[PDB]
Amino acid sequence: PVKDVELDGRWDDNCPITVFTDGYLLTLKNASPDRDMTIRITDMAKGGVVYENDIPEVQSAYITISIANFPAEEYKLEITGTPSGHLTGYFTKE
Repeated sequence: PVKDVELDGRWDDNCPITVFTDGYLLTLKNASPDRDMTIRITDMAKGGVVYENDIPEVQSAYITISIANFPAEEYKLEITGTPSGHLTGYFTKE
């Protein structure tokens, strides 16, 4: 099956945001689109951001991200909402 990327944090107002990876595609789903979002992925070796995307509310239900050309490394995944909401998970690209 696909691999769950567990998320921890606070997403005010069951968490509607879930993430999985299926091979080298990461999929985010949001069961209750209701705010603008930002997704940021940061490598854990240098703390460099490899991906950042500001996603308007209307487009926030579903996002795919190819991790296929990220270096083999562990990454921090953050999903933040405006004005609030902040979820964090971690995944490893092999």
